Amino acid sequence: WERDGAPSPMMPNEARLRNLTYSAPLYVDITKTVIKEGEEQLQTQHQKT
Amino acid sequence: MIYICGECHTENEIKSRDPIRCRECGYRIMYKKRTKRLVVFDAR
Amino acid sequence: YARPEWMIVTVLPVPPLSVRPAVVMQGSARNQDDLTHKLADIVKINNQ
Amino acid sequence: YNGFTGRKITSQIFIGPTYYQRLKHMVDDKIHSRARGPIQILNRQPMEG
Amino acid sequence: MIIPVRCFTCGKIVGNKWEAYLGLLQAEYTEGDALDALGLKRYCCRRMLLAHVDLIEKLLNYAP
Amino acid sequence: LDLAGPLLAFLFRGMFKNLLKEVRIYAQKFIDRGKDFNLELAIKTRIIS
Amino acid sequence: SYTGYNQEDSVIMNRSAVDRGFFRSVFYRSYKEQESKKGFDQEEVFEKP
Amino acid sequence: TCPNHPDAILVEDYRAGDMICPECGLVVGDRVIDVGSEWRTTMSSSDRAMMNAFKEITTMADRINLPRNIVDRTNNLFKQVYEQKSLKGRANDAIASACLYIACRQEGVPRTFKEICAVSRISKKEIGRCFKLILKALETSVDLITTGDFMSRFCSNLCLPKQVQMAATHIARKAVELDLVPGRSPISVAAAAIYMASQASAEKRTQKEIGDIAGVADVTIRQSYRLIYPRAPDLFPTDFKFDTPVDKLPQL
Ligand SMILES: [Zn+2]
Ligand SMILES: [Zn+2]
Ligand SMILES: [Zn+2]
Repeated sequence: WERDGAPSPMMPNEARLRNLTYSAPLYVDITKTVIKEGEEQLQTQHQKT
Repeated sequence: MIYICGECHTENEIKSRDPIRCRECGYRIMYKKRTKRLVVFDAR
Repeated sequence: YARPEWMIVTVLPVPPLSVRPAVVMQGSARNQDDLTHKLADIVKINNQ
Repeated sequence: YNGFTGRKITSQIFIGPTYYQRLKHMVDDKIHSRARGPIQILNRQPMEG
Repeated sequence: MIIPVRCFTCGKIVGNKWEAYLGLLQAEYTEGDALDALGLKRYCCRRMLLAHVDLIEKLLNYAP
Repeated sequence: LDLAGPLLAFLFRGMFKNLLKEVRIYAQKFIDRGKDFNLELAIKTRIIS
Repeated sequence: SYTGYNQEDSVIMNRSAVDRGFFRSVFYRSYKEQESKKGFDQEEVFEKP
Repeated sequence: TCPNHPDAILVEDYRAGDMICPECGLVVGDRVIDVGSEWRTTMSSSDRAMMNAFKEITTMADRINLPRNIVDRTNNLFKQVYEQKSLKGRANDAIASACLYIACRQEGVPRTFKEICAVSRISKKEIGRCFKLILKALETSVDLITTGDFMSRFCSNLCLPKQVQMAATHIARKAVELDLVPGRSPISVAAAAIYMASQASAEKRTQKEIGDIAGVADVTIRQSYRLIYPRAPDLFPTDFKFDTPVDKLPQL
């Protein structure tokens, strides 16, 4: 991620030259369910957290 | 003060104050140009 | 040369500046030695 | 034959191609001298400068 | 990386024989036959071409 | 022989447990306060990275 | 045993061969320096003093 | 301090670390220069509060992949504001979030208040409140944001080609120069400019898509786009290839 925040693929040579870490973003699908003892259940999923 | 872009190899004059970046490429790795001064090598 | 009363620290000596120097780091920001920091704590409590 | 005198060496010398390697250890990387150098301020003892 | 100009042992010119040596090998010459065709009699000079690795060729695969 | 994978898997579970512990702590503060919590804000990305 | 200069695991090298590039090598040393603006008072920059 | 030469500029020597008379040779000071160090060749509440605030700053930064230099700049701002103590009443999280916003502005890569809010539990309203207070306390200022300060992040986040980003930057700057959108927020203009350029290329992004990344309601994008739509041929760069002709751009 550049200073402006623009993502770009990181080549291994650029990581070597610019002293970066060759890392891949990790995302996880998270499903959240909430119960409020009111015989209603709300299930909201946050894809790729 | 010429810097050569590592991606497109564009020579661009860059001031000390302004940010270091390829004018047209946008690349962020810059190489200094070879000195114009003359250095002698003995072929030994 | 030694007395039992002298074992009790009534007056605390202060090491010279040569023993504990003022290191310079990040420019003119004098980095006091660990002894100075303890000495600073000692004097603060002593005055209090 | 002796290079200095050109006379045949009495013994016949085992000579042939052998694969040799130059090792990273150079003498220039190792030679170092000290003569009234930059002592430490706190310890008043020698240190690298 | 590139063929030495001189044989190390004797100083014979070897820098103008790598291209010919490769051409001779492409002509189905054996390595020994090619060296003899190139005038390399002393095994010190034959060593120069028989054991040369031309890394300059792959170094040119990287754009300047 | 513990190669890169199994060695990395050893770290990930410790670091993932901290991540799950951290979201539990973050959520508990908001749930006790009475207000729902934002999942994106609960996750501390620096733990794994 | 030519002149006694190869004794005790020492080697006599041909100076003429060395003159021709025999075991000549390059040594590359890379130096990295970064300018940090941490601290409002101090702001280090690249320029010839 | 050569005894023979009063007021003489002694020359530092790295051989032994001593200062020598510039024109005597006399060594004044045996080895006092300390060559190696010189030439490169139970927590307090204030401290603990700063510790937690610094932890929050780093946590916020990783959410939007900010470089450590901005984090360091934010930490310096927090120390100044925290030590000045004009915002003692305000929550440290709000102060840190406002400091993060200022640090981004001071580095030439502004993030909109919504972008900072999305990474902080503090609402945008409270960040703005602490933002203005911090400027007063520090007696500092931030250069006004422009439309081009967000084109790189927005276009990159929208997976738009470089040419679309270049056209989007040109359209937004020209619209401001022509005063086609007086009083409109730069972010609204940037989103509308991106929409116009995006609609004119193969990679077309809906109004909703640009709003989500830009944080601007599609209604707001619609209003700004309507103002610049009439002058579409003039705003587009001269050397621009139109997948969809300018005359056939969406009208709304
Ligand atoms: Zn370039
Ligand atoms: Zn030869
Ligand atoms: Zn003098």
